[PDB]
Amino acid sequence: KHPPLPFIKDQTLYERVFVHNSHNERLEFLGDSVLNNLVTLIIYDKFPSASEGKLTKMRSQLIDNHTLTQFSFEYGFDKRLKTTDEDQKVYADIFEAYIGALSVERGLDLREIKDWLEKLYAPKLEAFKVNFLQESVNKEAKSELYSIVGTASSHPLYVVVEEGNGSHDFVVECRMGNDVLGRAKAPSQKEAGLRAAMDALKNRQLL
Amino acid sequence: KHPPLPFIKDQTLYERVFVHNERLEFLGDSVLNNLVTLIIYDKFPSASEGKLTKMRSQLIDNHTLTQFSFEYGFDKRLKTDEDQKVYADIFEAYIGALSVERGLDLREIKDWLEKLYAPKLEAFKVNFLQESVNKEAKSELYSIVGTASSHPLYVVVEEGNGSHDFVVECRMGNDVLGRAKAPSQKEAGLRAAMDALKNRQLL
Repeated sequence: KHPPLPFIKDQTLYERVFVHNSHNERLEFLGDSVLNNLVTLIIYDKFPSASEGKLTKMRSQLIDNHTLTQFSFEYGFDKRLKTTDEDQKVYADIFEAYIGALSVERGLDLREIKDWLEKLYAPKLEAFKVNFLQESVNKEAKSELYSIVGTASSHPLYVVVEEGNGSHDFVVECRMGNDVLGRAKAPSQKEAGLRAAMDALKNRQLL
Repeated sequence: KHPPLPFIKDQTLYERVFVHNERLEFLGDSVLNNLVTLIIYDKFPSASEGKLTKMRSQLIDNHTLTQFSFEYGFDKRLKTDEDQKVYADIFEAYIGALSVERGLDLREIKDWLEKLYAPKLEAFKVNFLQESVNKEAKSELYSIVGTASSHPLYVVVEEGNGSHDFVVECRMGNDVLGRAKAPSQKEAGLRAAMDALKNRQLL
């Protein structure tokens, strides 16, 4: 994996992590914690415009077994792991223990680790900056929304409420007669107009 | 950017994936499983059946499923909150809805899916799926067993100026700790230390 793997010098420690009050379980516990705090800092800093809800989803996606297993094979943990076979949520639990080792081997410092993770996650975060920080696209929503609730009698209008490209404020309201089915903000009036329809379709009711 | 979310015209079929969904995730799962197979088959024409099984397995697991479900705001079309098997399964029901509404002609979701997977498929074709790279190995191996007074030596045991390729052993004492072959003498030497490091028995 393109960032260099931070090293465990102490043999007795490395072996706590790859031998297989009883055995190492405190490193799984410390690693988990360090890994979830570190990842929290990194995303919070990189995505200032994301809600707490999106941050919570981003974090669960990068601390979970799929991605931690992916890291573990790109560092060949299946090979370091002195075992016997392959679900099997294990490799993520090794990886948590491992981070738990780097952390103790440094006196519980963690800046040296935050930096490695800040690189280890770069491709995953640029993936999210493109497709997840943002909302969606849907150049179609106004007619899609019209085909649920629109005739010639009463069809939905999209009335701008705050206007002007001055320092940025374009917000439009999608109203069907008297009720504001959805409101959204975008740098332009049509982008906001479509997004106002997109928010409305998130709530399909009339059967 | 990722492609937008195809539309579901039929209200009640929309509700059969979001307000409740059985039998659409059945159809959704096999559909999705196969279109991803076709896709990766075209884009990795040398990948053996073992790599293809792994590639399909990652592209279809709940993790990436659930994040397609999160990037299209499935959390918000859904009316218990929170991996997540469940969001993965609403996503399968969705692909199934898409299919029914178009009479099980799947060619036009393959195109969507190809757009939708275009990022991750480049990542796999980069040169690795689950592979290591060269390292900083000579020095970290040195840190375990090495003094200036006695330390390991990376001796060339065959040479490869274009014709064949280098193999170098990592010798210390009487014992060779690790050997490797790689296009370079550096790359072989580093990998030969990585091999010795994957086995820190003692010595």
